[PDB]
Parts: sequence; structure tokens; C-alpha cells
Amino acid sequence: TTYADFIASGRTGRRNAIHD
Amino acid sequence: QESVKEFLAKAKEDFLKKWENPAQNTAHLDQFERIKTLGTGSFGRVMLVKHMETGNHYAMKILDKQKVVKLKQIEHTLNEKRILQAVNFPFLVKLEFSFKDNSNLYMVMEYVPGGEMFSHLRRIGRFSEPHARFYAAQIVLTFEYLHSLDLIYRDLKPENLLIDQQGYIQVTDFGFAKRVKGRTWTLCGTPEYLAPEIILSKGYNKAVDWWALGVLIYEMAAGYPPFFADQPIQIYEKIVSGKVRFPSHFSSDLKDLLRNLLQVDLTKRFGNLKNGVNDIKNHKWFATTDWIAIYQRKVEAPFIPKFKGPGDTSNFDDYEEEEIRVSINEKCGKEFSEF
Ligand SMILES: CC(C)C[C@@H](N)C(=O)Nc1ccc(-c2ccnc3[nH]ccc23)cc1
Repeated sequence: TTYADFIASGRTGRRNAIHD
Repeated sequence: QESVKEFLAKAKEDFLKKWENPAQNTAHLDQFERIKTLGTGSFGRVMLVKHMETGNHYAMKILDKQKVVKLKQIEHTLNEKRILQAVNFPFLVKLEFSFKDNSNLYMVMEYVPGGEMFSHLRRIGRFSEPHARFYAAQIVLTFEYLHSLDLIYRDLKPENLLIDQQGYIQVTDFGFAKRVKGRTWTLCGTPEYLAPEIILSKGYNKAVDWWALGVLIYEMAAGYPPFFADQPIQIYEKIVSGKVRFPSHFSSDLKDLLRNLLQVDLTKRFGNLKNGVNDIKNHKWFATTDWIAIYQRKVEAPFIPKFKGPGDTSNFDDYEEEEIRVSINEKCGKEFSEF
């Protein structure tokens, strides 16, 4: 399931902003 | 009763006065007691503090000047403070005091004890469409307000949306916000929320905030974002591929709104067209939304956080506590003169 794929991913915690 | 045009006109007069004559140096670190870190990162930290003179609690954002410089965030930091001291809207966290010392910059905002939408959304899993729509209407109004003052927000996500004791949203973190009438070009934002035109290094405008609203509504309603992967490069490929998949439980109305917000073609993205925000506000998914009642906070919220008392931090995670070091020498004086 898409949920299970998300829950197994490394990006389920708080996400930092990007910059160059 | 007044029109929206008339409300925004007066709001602009109020804002421009503060924009052109910003408040500066309105407190000192010595007036505050440190209680607990509420959030950290390379981009700064936020601490719960108590103001001795009143006993009020506040959320104090602390930036190390030397780290801001190394991250090339000088002008973004001056933006954040200049804009925040000048705005006034029901769904924006208020800036109460700002000041600086030899080592750091300080923004003291109102404390919102209910925590980030992020933590509630992840635990509960997903929000119902009525629940998501209540929150989304608040962002729609906030963007109407910000955009009318020529401000772009550029960091919408659940992490930045606090839930107050009345169950309403407060937007926080203005670190990438900018006052710009034309196009602008900085690469900034959060990977899952970035519009294709940011990724593709084009000049872009306030339409990036409307795209990010589409991502937020999806994430709230599905429990996961529309484009996710283990690494940002792979998220960017999904974002620009031109494809999105909706859960089968998404309503027809919801899918149709999201198709028009997560729209790669800028001549077709809702928010950006001739009818402006009204394309969004008059969409069938929002037919039950009383926009004035939302602005007035008269609608009953779907979820109310748990109180527990003033200063209680349970609705926030635990972070490593680090000293507030103040050098005996002034750092970066020229760079932050206007702060
Ligand atoms: C600061 C960033 C560069 C670091 C980021 N990772 C972060 O932590 N942002 C963050 C934002 C708001 C709060 C907060 C919590 C409760 N009430 C509040 N009122 C006003 C702000 C507030 C706490 C933390």
C-alpha cells in the first residue's frame, strides 16, 4: 500500500528546508 | 460589514507603516527565563521562555549570527524579522519582541501550546476532508492576505502550522518569506513542497505558494505527500514528471481542486489566473466554507489539543538542550545592523 511505502521511508519525520 | 477589497486596502496601509519604520531592540535576553527547546536545526532553534515582568510564556527563536552568515541567510533573516514585525492576521503567530546581542539574533513570538500539525497528522494518520478543509481555508485566507502585501511565504508544510487552544492554525517560521513585486529566483523551500518551476531554476512568483497548498491539502487528506521518496533528487523527478495519483477515498471535488493546484502549467494553475484566489475560494470543494466565519474564528474546530497547563510542553518532542553562548566581542555587526 502507498501508506506502507511512506511509513517504511526515511522521510516520515520533520522535514528540513533546503538551500544552495 | 466590509468587502474583502476594503479590508485588504486598510491592511496594506497598516502594514506599510511598520514595513517602512520597523521596530527594533524591544527587549533583552535578561528579561527571559529559559524553559525548554521546542525545535532545533542548522537554521536556528526555538525555545520556550518566560517573561519575568509579566509571567507570560513565549517562543523565542534564536539565530547564531555566524551560522546565518555561513549559510548565506543574511538577507533572508532581515526579511523574516522585517516582515513579521509588520504583519497582522488571525492565522499568523505574532512577533512580540526582537533584539540582538554580540552573538545571536532573537525573535520572541507568542507561544502556541497545542503543537505542530505535523505531530497530530502523523499520529492520527490522516484528516477527514471536512477536517482538512477547515485547515485549508485558513491557509487560503492567510495567503490572500500575504499575497496582497506582495509577500511570498515559500515554506508551507505541516511542520510550520501550529494548532492553538481554539483548534485554529497559526503559521510560523518566516525565514524564506520575501516582499517582491516581480519574479524571484532563490532555491528554497522544502523538497516535498517545491513547485516544478523552483526545481527547474526558473524565475517564479507567488504561484509557488498555491502549488504548495495543493501538496498540503493532499498530505492532510491522504496522510502522506503526493510526491515522496527516500532522497530529495527522487522527489524532484516525481514532481516534474507531470503525474500524480490520488487515494480512492478522495472525493471527486477534492481531486479536481488538487489537479488545478498541482498544475505544472502556470497559465492553468489556480491562484495565478485572472480570477486570482477566487478560483480557489469558489471551488466546489469549498462550497460549505463560510470564509468570514473562518476569519472570525466562529466555526467550531474539528480537533482541540489538550491543555495541561501554562508552560506544559507535552505536545512537543524532546530536543538536546544547548547553551546560549554570548561572545564578549560583537560578531557580524554590519551584516545585521538593521535587525
Ligand atoms: C526555528 C527553525 C529555524 C528551526 C525549526 N526546526 C523549528 O523548530 N521551528 C519552530 C517553529 C515554531 C515553534 C513554536 C512552537 C510553539 N509555539 C510557537 N509559537 C511560535 C513559534 C512556536 C517551534 C519551532
